[PDB]
Amino acid sequence: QVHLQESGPGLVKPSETLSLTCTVSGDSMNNFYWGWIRQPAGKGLEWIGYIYYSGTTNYNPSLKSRVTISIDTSKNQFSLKVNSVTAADTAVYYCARDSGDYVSYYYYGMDVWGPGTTVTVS
Amino acid sequence: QVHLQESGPGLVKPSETLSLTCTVSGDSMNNFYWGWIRQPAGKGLEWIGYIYYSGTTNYNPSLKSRVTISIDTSKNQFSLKVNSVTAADTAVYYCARDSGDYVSYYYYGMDVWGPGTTVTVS
Amino acid sequence: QVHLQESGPGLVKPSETLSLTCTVSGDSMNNFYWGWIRQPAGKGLEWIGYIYYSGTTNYNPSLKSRVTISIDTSKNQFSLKVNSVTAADTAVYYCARDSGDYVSYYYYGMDVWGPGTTVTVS
Amino acid sequence: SVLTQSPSASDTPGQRVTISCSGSSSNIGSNYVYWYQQFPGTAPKLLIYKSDKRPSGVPDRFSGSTSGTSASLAISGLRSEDEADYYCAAWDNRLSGWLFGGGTKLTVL
Amino acid sequence: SVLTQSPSASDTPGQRVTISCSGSSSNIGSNYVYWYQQFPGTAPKLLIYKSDKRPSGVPDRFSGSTSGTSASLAISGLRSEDEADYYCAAWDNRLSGWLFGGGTKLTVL
Amino acid sequence: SVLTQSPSASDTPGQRVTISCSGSSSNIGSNYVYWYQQFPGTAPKLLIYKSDKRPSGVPDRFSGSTSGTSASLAISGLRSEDEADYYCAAWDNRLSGWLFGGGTKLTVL
Amino acid sequence: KFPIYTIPDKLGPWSPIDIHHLSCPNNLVVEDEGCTNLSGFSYMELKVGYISAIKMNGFTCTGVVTEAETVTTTFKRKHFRPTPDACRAAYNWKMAGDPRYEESLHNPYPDVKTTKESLVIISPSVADLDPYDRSLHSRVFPGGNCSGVAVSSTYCSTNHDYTIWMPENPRLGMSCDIFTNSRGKRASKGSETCGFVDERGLYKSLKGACKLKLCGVLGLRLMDGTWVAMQTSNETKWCPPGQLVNLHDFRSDEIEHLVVEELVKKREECLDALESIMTTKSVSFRRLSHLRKLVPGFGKAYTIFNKTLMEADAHYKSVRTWNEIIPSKGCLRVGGRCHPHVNGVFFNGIILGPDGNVLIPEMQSSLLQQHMELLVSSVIPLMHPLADP
Amino acid sequence: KFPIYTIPDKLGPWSPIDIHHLSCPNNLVVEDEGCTNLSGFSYMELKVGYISAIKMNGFTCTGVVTEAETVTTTFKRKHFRPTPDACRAAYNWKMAGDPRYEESLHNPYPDVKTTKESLVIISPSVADLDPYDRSLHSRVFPGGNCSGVAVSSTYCSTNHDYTIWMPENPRLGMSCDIFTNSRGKRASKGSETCGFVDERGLYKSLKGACKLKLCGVLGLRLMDGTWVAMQTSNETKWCPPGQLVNLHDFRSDEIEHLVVEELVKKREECLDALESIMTTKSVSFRRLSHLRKLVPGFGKAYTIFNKTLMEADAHYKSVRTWNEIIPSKGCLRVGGRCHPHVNGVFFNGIILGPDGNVLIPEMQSSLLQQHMELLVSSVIPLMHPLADP
Amino acid sequence: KFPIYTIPDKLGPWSPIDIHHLSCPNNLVVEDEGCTNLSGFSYMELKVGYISAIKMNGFTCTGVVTEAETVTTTFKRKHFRPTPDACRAAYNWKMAGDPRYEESLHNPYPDVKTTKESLVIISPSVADLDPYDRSLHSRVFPGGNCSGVAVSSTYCSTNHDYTIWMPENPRLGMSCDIFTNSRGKRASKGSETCGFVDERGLYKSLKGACKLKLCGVLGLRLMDGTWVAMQTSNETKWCPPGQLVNLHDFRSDEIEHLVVEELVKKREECLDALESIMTTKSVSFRRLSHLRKLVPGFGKAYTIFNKTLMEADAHYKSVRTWNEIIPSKGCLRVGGRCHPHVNGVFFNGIILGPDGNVLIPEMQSSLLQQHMELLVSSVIPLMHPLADP
Ligand SMILES: *[C@@H]1O[C@H](CO)[C@@H](O)[C@H](O)[C@H]1NC(C)=O
Ligand SMILES: *[C@@H]1O[C@H](CO)[C@@H](O)[C@H](O)[C@H]1NC(C)=O
Ligand SMILES: *[C@@H]1O[C@H](CO)[C@@H](O)[C@H](O)[C@H]1NC(C)=O
Ligand SMILES: *[C@@H]1O[C@H](CO)[C@@H](O)[C@H](O)[C@H]1NC(C)=O
Ligand SMILES: *[C@@H]1O[C@H](CO)[C@@H](O)[C@H](O)[C@H]1NC(C)=O
Ligand SMILES: *[C@@H]1O[C@H](CO)[C@@H](O)[C@H](O)[C@H]1NC(C)=O
Ligand SMILES: *[C@@H]1O[C@H](CO)[C@@H](O)[C@H](O)[C@H]1NC(C)=O
Ligand SMILES: *[C@@H]1O[C@H](CO)[C@@H](O)[C@H](O)[C@H]1NC(C)=O
Ligand SMILES: *[C@@H]1O[C@H](CO)[C@@H](O)[C@H](O)[C@H]1NC(C)=O
Repeated sequence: QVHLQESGPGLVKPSETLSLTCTVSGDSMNNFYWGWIRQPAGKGLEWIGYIYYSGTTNYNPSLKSRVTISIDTSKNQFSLKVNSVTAADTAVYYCARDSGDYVSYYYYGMDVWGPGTTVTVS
Repeated sequence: QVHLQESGPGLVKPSETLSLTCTVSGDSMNNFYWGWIRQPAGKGLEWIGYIYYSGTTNYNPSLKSRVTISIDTSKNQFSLKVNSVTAADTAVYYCARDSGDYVSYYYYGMDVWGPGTTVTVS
Repeated sequence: QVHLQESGPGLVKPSETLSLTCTVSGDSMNNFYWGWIRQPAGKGLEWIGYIYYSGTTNYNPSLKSRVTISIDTSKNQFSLKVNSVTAADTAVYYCARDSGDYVSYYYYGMDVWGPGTTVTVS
Repeated sequence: SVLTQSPSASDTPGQRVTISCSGSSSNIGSNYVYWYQQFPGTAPKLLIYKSDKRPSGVPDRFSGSTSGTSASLAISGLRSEDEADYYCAAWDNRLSGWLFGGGTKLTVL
Repeated sequence: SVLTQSPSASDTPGQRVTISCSGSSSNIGSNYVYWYQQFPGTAPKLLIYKSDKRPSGVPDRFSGSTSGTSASLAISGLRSEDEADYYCAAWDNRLSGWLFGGGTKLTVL
Repeated sequence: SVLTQSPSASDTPGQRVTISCSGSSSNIGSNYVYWYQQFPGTAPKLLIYKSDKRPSGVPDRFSGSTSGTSASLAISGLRSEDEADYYCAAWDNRLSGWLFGGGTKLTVL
Repeated sequence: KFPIYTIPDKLGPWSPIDIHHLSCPNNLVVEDEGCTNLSGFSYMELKVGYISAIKMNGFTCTGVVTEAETVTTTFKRKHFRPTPDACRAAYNWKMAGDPRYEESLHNPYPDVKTTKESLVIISPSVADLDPYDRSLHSRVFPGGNCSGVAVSSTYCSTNHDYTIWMPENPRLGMSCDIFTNSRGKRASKGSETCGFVDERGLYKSLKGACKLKLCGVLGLRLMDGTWVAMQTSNETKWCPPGQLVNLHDFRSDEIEHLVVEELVKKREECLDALESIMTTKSVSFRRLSHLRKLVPGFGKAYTIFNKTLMEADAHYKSVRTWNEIIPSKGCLRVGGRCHPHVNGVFFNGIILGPDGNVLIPEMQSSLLQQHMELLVSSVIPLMHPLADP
Repeated sequence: KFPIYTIPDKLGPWSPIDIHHLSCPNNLVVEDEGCTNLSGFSYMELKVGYISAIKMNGFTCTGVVTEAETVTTTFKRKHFRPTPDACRAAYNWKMAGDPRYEESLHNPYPDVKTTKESLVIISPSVADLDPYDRSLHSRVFPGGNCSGVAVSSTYCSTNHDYTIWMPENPRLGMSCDIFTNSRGKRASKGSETCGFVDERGLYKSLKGACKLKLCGVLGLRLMDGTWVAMQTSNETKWCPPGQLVNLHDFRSDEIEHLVVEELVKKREECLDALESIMTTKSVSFRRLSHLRKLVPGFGKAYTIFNKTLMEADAHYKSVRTWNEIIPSKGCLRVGGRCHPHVNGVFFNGIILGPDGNVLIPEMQSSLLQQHMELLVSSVIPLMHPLADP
Repeated sequence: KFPIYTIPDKLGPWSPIDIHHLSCPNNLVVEDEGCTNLSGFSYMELKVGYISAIKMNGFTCTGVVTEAETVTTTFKRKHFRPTPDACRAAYNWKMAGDPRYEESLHNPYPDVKTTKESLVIISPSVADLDPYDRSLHSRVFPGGNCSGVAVSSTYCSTNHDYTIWMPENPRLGMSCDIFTNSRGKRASKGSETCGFVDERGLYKSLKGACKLKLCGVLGLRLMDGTWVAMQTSNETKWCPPGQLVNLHDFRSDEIEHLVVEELVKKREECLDALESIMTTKSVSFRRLSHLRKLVPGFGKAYTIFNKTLMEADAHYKSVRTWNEIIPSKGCLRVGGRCHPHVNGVFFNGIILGPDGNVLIPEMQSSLLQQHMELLVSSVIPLMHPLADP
């Protein structure tokens, strides 16, 4: 039932920031981890990081210095900001609900993925 | 040296019983498990169960309610009775001496198998 | 840098002995095991045994009775003597420095092998 | 620590194909492995929701098995619609982050 | 718990063939595995009387090896007389009964 | 205890080849495995100086992996110069001596 | 496969116990297949600290004779079984805390012979109440089955022939304000409801439940011991009379393959630590850590305050990263609040290190860290000085 | 790979021991390859309870001086080494059980000084007899090698200088009715007989045997310690003089790969439990279960009656299903008969539970069951109060 | 993967400790990649027995009052905190060993009341010296941080309020003859020197070092604690002031995957044995063997002479065959010399068996051998009788 939709800028100049945000509809945000997955065009997937409904954060060590994730339960929306934008940043970004292996036995793995949104760097 | 020969009815009407019995010749029945193996025509083998020279019994859980095994050391003969006969019962039945893995180090596995006898249901 | 050169008789009559010796040049003999490897023509390799700079010895069980190994640190030379020579003995012999797996973490395995020398039996 | 997977796979129709992922003790030996299927130009979907279990709506010909340090996803029957990129994911205790292996691209022959 | 084995095998003459049985921890990881050979219309016979040992009268080209949770029976040389159905059996502690896997039928090519 | 290895291997150019050594618990499960390469008429040289590590001067296409009781040496790319005899060696605690397996001869096809 | 750590979400009031009340936790969780339909619903469950067993406070009376001789001097002491009325009066006077009770006991002054009769009451003792038969269970009662104390005899027998037990209240009165209301989602397979998801977000399996009634509201006693008020199948039977007894469960063990490596092994390691505790009659912070539940189900936490073993009921939640439990130096988050420390001692063996930093035995070990503070062993006094010899 | 459980087939008479006589069992069985010919034959073997070591009963004499002063009052006690003749007389009078012996010892009445000489004899002590040299071995004897007691000196030295040892009989007389006859099949490889199958159905390997002679009939001492009377190769040597000493076996360890996982590991786990017993000087039913032999070979069973450690010789048989050992509630079949229970205590840590049901520690653990009765630990008194300090 | 055994190459002087000074060894060795260039060089390192911690000998003064009454008779004893000058005088008189000091302490003779003041000094106690701040650390000092003893106050506080500590020397004087010169090869990656090979032939990683200065010569404190005098990068920082404190290392644990099976497991097994030692306050030769370092790095050996726990510094070398350590019966080669045995007791739990043969606990276990001598447990007295209660 629950589905996510990504929103945000499509092209960004170098040395700026990304304001991508996705919404959650049909279910509450509690008891679930929420993260962001990105994929360079034609290459494998990468895990940016996740956030919890409580607000604890975790980031990929390779991008720990450049990325921050914020959440707002009042409107069912979480976003991701990258401090520095380079040509390498161009990729397709996905939003996903992360259900931990042991948190809830009913749900396992990253269940729902939103429609991929492309971000380009000029 | 030891060899077994199966004996019993070849065809049986539905809702009756099977009286299959096999004899042991050339060796004593002590210190060995004795069991029965059946095989549907063209399919894999199935383990009905076994009995010990002492008289303890064990049965396949799928057939625990329908099968009984009796032994008579005085004449070197053990038999198998099935309470209910259906069309599924038709198969080829084998008698086998079961030497447990750890009971006697000299003998391992089901050593000797008798000639298969077919049983049909009308 | 270090390299080894084998020396010794090429042909030997049966029931005699082998006096093969190899020299070490460019490095000290301390803290290393030194052994001998032989290979029948067209077959696999075999481990005769090794010796330590201290003088402890070890031999292949299949040849424990026939082979002795001696070392002389003063001239950087170690040798191998076989008590009995048969037609089976003919093989190509190799000298090798044996660096144990746990003795020194810098060196692993049999690092340096000398040029193979053939020994024949008439 | 990383997950290693074959670059590509190819097979004749009507033939079993096996894809294998190899990992360390903290990746596969301690946590479950999830395999994803991605068609080109589409978001990936969770082919198996546990190492062995299958989520509803998945054809039964897909089945995965897990060795102590390695995983395997075998498709019993090959169909024209089975051509996709398959990616295996697992959690790493020491890293404390998800790990994605190099996706294998299966092409029918 | 059950024993899983390939449905069928095929190979050219003079070639090594390997048949594999996969089981749980209580089947293969705790008890020995015995492989049987059955010609059509005949009672099966015990090809190997232990996981590795061979009973007398068995050609030496038959040899089995056991992994921690899996078994394997490899025939080094393929002969016209090697075409038979092979069934692997093992004991199950939890079940307390013998378990027979799906027999693999080997056909020479 | 002994080390078992394939008698021979053959493969078309530009194809991955895998050579496997199988040993007991005291051979591979307790000590590192070293693979050697020997050209005909020449002394063997140490292809890998540890189970996974490569000594300097070795092309990167050579890579070995070690299972708990078995080893494997896989060459990603096959070249005319890769035709050689490969021998795997390991230490045995119980024997207290080095053990050499039956060398596999790789021939390009 | 198990999570790296688990932390209680809510902690009930602490209660004192001894080494003999310890028990290895249950690490099994039941999963059902086919339940794909979810629908919000409201349910009622017991509050924390009452789920395990309603406890009735009491006291034990043991009489002793303080005779002596009288210039000669010699003391004489022999025990006897008292009467309930004098026992209750003694308790009332000890509850008053007046010095008169203290002297009537502590100083014999038996001054030819002279004797002074005395009745000694032990610190309050607690006994589990069984709702189905209104019976009190405890180690002090002989055979562990005292029945109808309120119905027939105000006093119950004890292992010591000269000792009897008395509830603090004249009659077994239990407050019924033990219910809390929470939201959840109902998992339904076909038409039947296989399970429900609770407020904490953990799936609860309804398989193998039995019908019980507490405070006049009908409910179901789940497999793990949690009781929830919801609709029940008529086919489902009533709970067996026996309760609070040695483990006698059957279906789960046979139906769920107790994975040898996953469950049997962990159970053996836990039993090893428990056996060591019983043999040495002492505990250490490292050894206490081995009794923690490895799964999210309801369990019991342990700790030691004033050299006294303590326990409480709790609901466990899984943890993915050590950052969440310890966000900054000196804080262990519990329910979103920094838990307070009594003498720098937390639950389940967690302690505050000399550097003013939180130390977790299973976190330090994973970092190859070692500390002498955790290893230190301290003896624990037995709870029942007289009743149990 | 090992069987799930093993149970003794025949149990010998129980004998008392202490913690220091315990030893980890041998889990190795020797298998031979090539023996494909079997032929019925008859053989003779020792009865159960005599296979381990023929035991000679005895008693120890330790003298003490009961002097005192005499109005003053003060007691004095010093020990001395007595004479064998008075020791034997004292034993005869204690065997009579007359009160005169009791008083001559218990009450000194030494009433200026006055003294009363006393000779105290300890409860009977037992010592293994070595057939080859007719020597008595025991912990009490210094160095564990007392020789020619009957041949030269009726008394043997003890660790305590004031203590001496005396056999109950005047001379070392051993009954020779220790042989039983059984049927079997003889396994022959080529012409040589590699092994024989016994009455119990277990294959016995004849490799590594030595020639011994008991009661004048020549036989072979097998690898496992069992002695059988049968034909022997002249090439086979005589057994080495040393017997009943610290493990000094060689061929089996080198020839048979002591599988690390199968044998070394089990040995380490057993040694851990044994070490814990020695350190804590106490035993528990769970810990006793770790000393059971895991294979069908001959071994020793242990149990605790009247807080005293007990042991006996037995032949072990493998078990495939827990049904065979416990057919119905309250029966543990041994040799086809429901074994009797002394105070609800069986052998090898098996006990009767409070519910009147047989509990096996290795069966309950496999079901994730737990019980406090098995864990409970009880101290065991040392066998030698005076001889060994 | 670990070597079968390790043996010390050089042993420092033995020093006495108690159970509380024990610590699990470090089994991690750092390996670097890319260093392919070697060049002979000379370096300086500390001698064995000084690498761990320079130790300053001392003594503690605790005063007690020996008053009594005086025909009546009654003894009275109360403690007090003395003055440093009388403490030093008492020490000088006890160093003289004259009987006058012995009587002034042992016999009170306080004979209306009469009193006799007494000052008791405890057997010498040792305290680690920190070179960076010239501070003395020890368990006796409260909080483990006594600073500027020589600089300001000759005496330092102790946990007991009536106890004070005194160094044997009037001032903290340390001999600087603690350096030995050895040859080695220098491993260089590119231009930087990643590591050096030592005289023993073991590669030492220079990563993660800090600059320290002992005796006025600048050096580097390596990761494993060894100090070597060599060229240092200016970029490298100075060592953190804190030294000799609870393990606070960081980079190695994160950078090197502490293999779960290889390091974490061995650490848990070691901690189990260490915890058992602390709980039972007794040691056994088998349990001492579990504290041995499994790798060639520098460590500490343990042994028990005259029922006193002993320790020393050593450098460990790997062993490939048990033949090298024990060439013939009765010899354990150490540094190429048969090590001498004190009362048949070697280091690290190695003992001489009753048969006059060297027994190694990890060698006998690998042969399925067992012996009762190794299991035997013996209590160890606490080092600080008064200071620590
Ligand atoms: C034991 O307790 C049960 C449950 O309270 C009760 O029904 C039974 O009568 C008791 N047994 C007695 C009192 O003997
Ligand atoms: C229980 O019985 C009532 C009786 O009318 C019926 O309406 C209800 O459907 C039954 N429910 C179940 C689960 O049997
Ligand atoms: C623990 O001891 C302190 C000191 O007497 C006391 O104030 C505190 O209330 C005690 N806590 C408990 C839970 O008994
Ligand atoms: C030790 O016992 C053996 C066997 O009884 C005997 O031959 C030997 O003489 C004894 N040693 C002595 C008496 O010193
Ligand atoms: C033993 O010696 C006798 C002497 O005649 C001979 O007959 C017999 O065959 C021999 N047996 C063996 C096994 O050496
Ligand atoms: C055990 O104790 C009881 C009670 O004194 C006694 O009757 C019985 O004979 C004892 N059994 C043994 C074997 O000592
Ligand atoms: C603790 O020791 C350090 C190092 O010797 C010192 O710098 C510090 O001042 C000490 N702390 C005190 C004296 O409070
Ligand atoms: C340290 O500083 C001196 C200053 O002249 C310089 O010569 C030297 O190269 C420097 N070395 C390093 C390692 O920084
Ligand atoms: C051990 O005790 C003996 C006997 O008193 C003594 O001679 C020896 O010096 C002691 N050794 C040590 C290291 O104290």
